[PDB]
Amino acid sequence: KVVNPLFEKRPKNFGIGQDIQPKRDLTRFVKWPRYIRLQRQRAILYKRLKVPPAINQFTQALDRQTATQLLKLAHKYRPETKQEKKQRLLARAEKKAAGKGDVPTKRPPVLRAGVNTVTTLVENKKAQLVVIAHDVDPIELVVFLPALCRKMGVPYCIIKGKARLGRLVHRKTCTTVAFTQVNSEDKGALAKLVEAIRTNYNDRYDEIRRHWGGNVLGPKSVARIAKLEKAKAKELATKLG
Amino acid sequence: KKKIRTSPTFRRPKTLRLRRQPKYPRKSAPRRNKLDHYAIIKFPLTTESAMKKIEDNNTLVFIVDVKANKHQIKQAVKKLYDIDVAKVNTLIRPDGEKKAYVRLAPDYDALDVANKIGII
Amino acid sequence: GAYKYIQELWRKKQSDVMRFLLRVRCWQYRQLSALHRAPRPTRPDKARRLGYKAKQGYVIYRIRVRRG
Amino acid sequence: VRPKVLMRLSKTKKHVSRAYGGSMCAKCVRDRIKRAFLIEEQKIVVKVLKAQAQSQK
Amino acid sequence: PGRGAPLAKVVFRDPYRFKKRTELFIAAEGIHTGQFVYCGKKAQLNIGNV
RNA sequence: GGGGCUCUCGCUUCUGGCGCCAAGCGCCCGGCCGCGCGCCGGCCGGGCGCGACCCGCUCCGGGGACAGUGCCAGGUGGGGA
RNA sequence: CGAAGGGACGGGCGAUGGCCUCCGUUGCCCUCGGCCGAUCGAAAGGGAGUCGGGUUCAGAUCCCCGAAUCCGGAGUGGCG
Ligand SMILES: [Mg+2]
Ligand SMILES: [Mg+2]
Ligand SMILES: [Mg+2]
Ligand SMILES: [Mg+2]
Ligand SMILES: [Mg+2]
Ligand SMILES: [Mg+2]
Ligand SMILES: [Mg+2]
Ligand SMILES: [Mg+2]
Ligand SMILES: [Mg+2]
Ligand SMILES: [Mg+2]
Ligand SMILES: [Zn+2]
Repeated sequence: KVVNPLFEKRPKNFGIGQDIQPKRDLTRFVKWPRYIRLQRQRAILYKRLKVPPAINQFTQALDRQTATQLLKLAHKYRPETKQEKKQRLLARAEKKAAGKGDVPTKRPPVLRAGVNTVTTLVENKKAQLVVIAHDVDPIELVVFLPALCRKMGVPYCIIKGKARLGRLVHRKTCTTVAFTQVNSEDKGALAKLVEAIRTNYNDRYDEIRRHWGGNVLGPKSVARIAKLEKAKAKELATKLG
Repeated sequence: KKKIRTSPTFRRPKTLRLRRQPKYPRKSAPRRNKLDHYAIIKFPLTTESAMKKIEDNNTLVFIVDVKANKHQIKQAVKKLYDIDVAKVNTLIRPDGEKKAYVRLAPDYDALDVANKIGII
Repeated sequence: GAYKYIQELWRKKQSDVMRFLLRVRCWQYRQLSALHRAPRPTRPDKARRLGYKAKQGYVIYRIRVRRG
Repeated sequence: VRPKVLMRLSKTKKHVSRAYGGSMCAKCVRDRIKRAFLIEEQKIVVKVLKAQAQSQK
Repeated sequence: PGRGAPLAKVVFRDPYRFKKRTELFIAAEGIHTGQFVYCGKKAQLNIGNV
């Protein structure tokens, strides 16, 4: 057609010693600072050593679909903010002398947060469900709660997120959340999750206690012990038959 | 992707540095200009080699402060004597203080300026 | 309370749960400087029975000392 | 002249009106012209002889 | 100075950005200025190559 | 004609030269025109993708539970007191 | 054994102060980047550009007179 004949492909090539290299993505090879390397080599080192089952058990958290329905239920039971607590008590304390008097008012069943609160609840069977976060960074504060909730016999679930439990108690993070009494309009939602949780945690907990974790190798190490196998496993089966 | 590291080096990224806006000044008032026009010029020289330079060379000679430069001397003579200055030469004496040979313009002459000052 | 369980777990420093944590933290603490602020106490129960509260104005520094 | 007085001179007193003038002498400018010609002309007969050697298997 | 052996100031072409890189190779006996030296596993077995 | 399973995943060796800051092929979007029948005709700008294969968990290679360090024990020790 | 560049005409998103036609600035965004080591260290090393005559009881390549020269600044253009 009528295209300009002065338009011309000049294809440069990128062999060795030829025209120089382009700006390709070097993101594997860069000099990272020593807080980034510190936390990437830390995450590799939790899968190179034998991780005991009291630390392994916070990896097999609850599935993404059925932990979402838990948070959808535990959203009506979030503790109140002070900005609703102050606005109530300007009218709730107003209703003593005008004109109720006692006003017992039936303290609503809400969530109870904190690992020191919810441990008191399970030791005397108050709890109904113990929601536990998986990535407490000093991971020794909840390493006894799957042990303790099995012996007391309440259901417990590991939930993928610490700041997602914290975002429903109006703080930054929250370690554990415990369900106690529930309203009668949605008690049936508890007898949908509890028999679906404790088949994963309580009914199989002797299985967890010998289920060691970690102890896999690098992708370079696991693929160098596949060439030595496939070199061995190409004539040793051919020797027979 | 679509971020790309086209360098092997992690450089520290630049952040938002903002100017100060303090809740109170650290000093209550700006300090007074204690080297003013009257603190530049202390006293003239009336020596036999100073009067010999007022006549033949068309220049005044003062004893100035040691802290002053040739620009402050040229402005202080211009203010509190109402005379214009061509150039200023300065030296620090072995006495310790600084002598200034201020040369006037060819418009003026120092013989009828020293009459008004009264050093003659 | 759950501070009574942390107090008994740190009395089990040779157990296979606790020797794993005391090696992965000792690796992590070796890769940092000798003067280093911690953003929170590593032992939140041992700190608070020595005078630590979770208020503003109480800070934690991690110190590395050559032994011998 | 000295290098710091070389900035108060005009432009024609510091170079020669020629490509690479003022940096190289004319003897090696004459060589680098016929190096860049004859090497790239050699890379034509290198390129054609291996492209026209497409008669075998 | 104080080493009694010549050095070869060898200028390479930088393969990643447009620059020239000079070097200070130990002079193998028989090299001369203006010849090409080749560094790498595909270099030929000649005097001066690496 | 094609595959299998190993070569091939490499493009630079007559010369004291030049080499970066993208061409090209696209997929869109704007600004007017004006086809005023839409992947669509005329002029100016801006972006993105392939060109420059895809994933991955250590920057790469060499050692390695040794060396080394901490502590204690035996020797040796006018080097020194 | 460090996240060690706070810079860059330009490009541009513009908050927009105005001889708001713009045009000097301004902040951030996209774009580019090793004086790779703070700093000190020579009145004999490196280091742009001043000489002639005259002058004082004592000063001069420094003061007078006469000839120059270098560096920096010129947006409101200083004219060719
Ligand atoms: Mg002086
Ligand atoms: Mg010339
Ligand atoms: Mg080895
Ligand atoms: Mg001895
Ligand atoms: Mg002795
Ligand atoms: Mg730098
Ligand atoms: Mg100095
Ligand atoms: Mg000097
Ligand atoms: Mg000198
Ligand atoms: Mg003398
Ligand atoms: Zn030559």
